[PDB]
Amino acid sequence: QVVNFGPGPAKLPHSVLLEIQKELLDYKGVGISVLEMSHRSSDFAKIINNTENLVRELLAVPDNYKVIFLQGGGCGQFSAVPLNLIGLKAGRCADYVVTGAWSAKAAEEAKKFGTINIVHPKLGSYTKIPDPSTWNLNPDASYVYYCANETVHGVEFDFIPDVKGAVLVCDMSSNFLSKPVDVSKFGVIFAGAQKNVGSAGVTVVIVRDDLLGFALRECPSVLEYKVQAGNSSLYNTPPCFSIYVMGLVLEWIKNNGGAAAMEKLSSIKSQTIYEIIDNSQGFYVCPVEPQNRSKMNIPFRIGNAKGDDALEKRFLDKALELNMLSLKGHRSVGGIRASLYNAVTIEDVQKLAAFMKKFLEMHQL
Amino acid sequence: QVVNFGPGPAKLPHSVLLEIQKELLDYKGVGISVLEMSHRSSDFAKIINNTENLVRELLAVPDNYKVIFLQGGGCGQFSAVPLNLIGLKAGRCADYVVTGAWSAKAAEEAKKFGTINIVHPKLGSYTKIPDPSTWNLNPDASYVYYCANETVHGVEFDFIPDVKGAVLVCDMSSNFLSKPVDVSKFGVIFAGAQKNVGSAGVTVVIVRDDLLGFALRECPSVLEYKVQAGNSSLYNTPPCFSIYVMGLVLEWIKNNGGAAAMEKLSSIKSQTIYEIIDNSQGFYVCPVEPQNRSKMNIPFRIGNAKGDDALEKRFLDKALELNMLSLKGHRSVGGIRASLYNAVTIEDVQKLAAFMKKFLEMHQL
Repeated sequence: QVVNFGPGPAKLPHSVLLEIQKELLDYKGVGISVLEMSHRSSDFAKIINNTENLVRELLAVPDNYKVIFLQGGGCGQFSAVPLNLIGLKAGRCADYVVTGAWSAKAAEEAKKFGTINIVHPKLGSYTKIPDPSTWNLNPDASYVYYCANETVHGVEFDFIPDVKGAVLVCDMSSNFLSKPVDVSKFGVIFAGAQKNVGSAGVTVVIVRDDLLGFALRECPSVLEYKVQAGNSSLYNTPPCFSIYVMGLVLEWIKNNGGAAAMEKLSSIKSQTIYEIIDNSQGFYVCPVEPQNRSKMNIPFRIGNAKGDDALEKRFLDKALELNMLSLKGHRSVGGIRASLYNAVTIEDVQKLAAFMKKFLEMHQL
Repeated sequence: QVVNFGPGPAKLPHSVLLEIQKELLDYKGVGISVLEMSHRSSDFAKIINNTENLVRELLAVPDNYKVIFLQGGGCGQFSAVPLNLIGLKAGRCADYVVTGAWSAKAAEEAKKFGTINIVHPKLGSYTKIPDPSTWNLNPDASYVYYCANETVHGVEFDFIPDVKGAVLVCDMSSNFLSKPVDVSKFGVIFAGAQKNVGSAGVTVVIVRDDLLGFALRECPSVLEYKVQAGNSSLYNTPPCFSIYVMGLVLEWIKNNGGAAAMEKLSSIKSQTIYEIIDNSQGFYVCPVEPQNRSKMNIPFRIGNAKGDDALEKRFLDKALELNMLSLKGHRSVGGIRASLYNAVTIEDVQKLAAFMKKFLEMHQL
């Protein structure tokens, strides 16, 4: 019955958790657990190769791109991206687009490795994507960074920005494989697996193969793109079980229609919630401009623009009573947040939709 | 019927794999998998705190020591230790003890962050520990680094070396919680979970609380001891499932007598194999001096000291027919290597003992 609206780590498909359970003591007959499996064995080589192929297949990754699986999460890439790329041009400058909490954290972290310049004026509220025409781009910048989907504020790019030919780095942790992606436009894409593509413990990084070999001296070898691509992500012991779980979710996505189907399913899901908000007559307020609304994370308030705390606690308390978990908004924003990642089914959103309507039908004045 | 002598990732207790399997879909009745569990939930807080408590209990870690769980494996700490500690003193020097392959790698990685002086002359063969009284120690070095147990060459410290008051850092990946440890004599202890206390994906680090706040600017935030100790290993998403698995293994060690019992069980196991080698009349050759022989990894050759390729293939071939996995020595050394970590039972070792005895009785000249 439990409906898991978790923001990350999130819900995994039930069929995947069933297979992990039944294979847990004897993976496909070899007689051991994946938790016991050597990363140098023929069996795990087949696991990590199939996981990489699915990333290339589902996203249509061109052959001039490496696909490596690192540790440290997305916040690790907040340091791995500058350590690997900020020396690409001698100036060691990088231009950053800050559309929410995770772009801000990444921009601040990069200040530890070079001079970071935010290309747009500071926004009073994380409610819109600054028009790319307003971007003040440095022609000598080593790269340009932006976050595809801001998990805390629900601001998402439905376009790949024009960065005047500079190398493009994109944080796609919260919408990875929720839609097709023109990988050819990017220099580095990274995404933590714990939102749309697996369990916590592994990060997928897609790097253009000529962007290796610019890493700083202080870059840890386990986080250097050049080192890990040359060892097929096996420079040291990889998160074997996380990569095994990730490949199963990737297989689940492929059986369900790939990135194209995920885009359609995430449209039906997000539209179901935005439809309640847009016709709520101010009872639900979503502050994001409609043309930048995320299809993965829908944060909103109850009552008014700043939110009525008394009504929102009653919403969450009744929501928890119905076994709908992790609907509380992020600590820094409060309010409500619904995360509708790939594993969240339509029936799961249909339960949330029915509850929001009955709650609105009981408290609108 | 599989006997798993893996070097890391290694064997987990059958009891632990059963509980992980039973609760994989509905952990302790909360309705979700740990793979789906949020790191901000009350449920995960119980897990990671109990995991931290068990490390403190089983090792008797003093209160002035932080216990943190990081990503990146042991090779991750090969960079995190210099980044966090090489700047204790302004010289940015560090003394390293190279007793095998893993201390050799850590010494080379540290050269990326400072001037590294290896305290002793090159050994020519990794068969002994250089005498600590002959160690050329730098009084202005920031710390002294050594690997307690060399997994590839089978050289293990049965003592804590006197570094004349320097901050002592130790790589205990391959013998962590195989014996009691006087933590007070160390500044930093770290260990990858996959060898003796769990599954790959998480690394435990024990740091004295006065050694924080010396990290270099280039240290990634997810690898900075101060940042991660201040957030109780929750600066970003931790390897939740790997920390969950480790807590069950630690609970298993506690139920089986703690570190004190692990030490004596490790003696029974290693003595069973080392005596077979010592009475083999040269049919089995272990080149490590007996006073430095590892109790965790026993590498040896068959036929003669340099190795009989024909006999070693049949040994590994017949061992595979009998479902004894991962007995092949490391790629860099060849020969045979038997890993006898905590979950490897005396019953497991007796199968290796009987087979080694029968192979000697059938090919000794």
